[PDB]
Amino acid sequence: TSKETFTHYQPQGNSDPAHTATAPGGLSAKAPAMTPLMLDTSSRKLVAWDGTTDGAAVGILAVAADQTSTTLTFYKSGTFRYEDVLWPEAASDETKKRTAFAGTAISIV
Amino acid sequence: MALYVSPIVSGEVIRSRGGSTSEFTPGYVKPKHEVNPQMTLRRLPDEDP
Repeated sequence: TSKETFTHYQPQGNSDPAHTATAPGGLSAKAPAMTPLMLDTSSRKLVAWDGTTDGAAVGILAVAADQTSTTLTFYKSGTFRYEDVLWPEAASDETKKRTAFAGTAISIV
Repeated sequence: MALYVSPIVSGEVIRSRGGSTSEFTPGYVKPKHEVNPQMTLRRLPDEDP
């Protein structure tokens, strides 16, 4: 009757340690966890990834925050599944999303 | 599967599983019968005469 599924939550993709860091925040709206972030072009705060600025991704948000959060905590390294990352809708290319974090310590599997 | 990965480039990990549950609660039945207190004075089809 009441199908109540329970699935294990494994954002980690490899044995790579997932190191976190804190940086000044510049969000404009509520942002859940596991959201890619980039640096602001002008003011260099942290903003949610637009999905269209190629190669500007720098990390994945560690804990859900909002625009009132002065400092954001986000991962600097590790491996993440393609399904657990809350990708922006504007990024509709699978190939680009696989290599969105190319050049940094983030990896997508 | 675990197709080929060599002991130098060890990679992807696996997922644990689960996620099914259902509840089927009540059930019930009770077939009450009578004793026939005044039917015992005669003789049954059993009990040879």
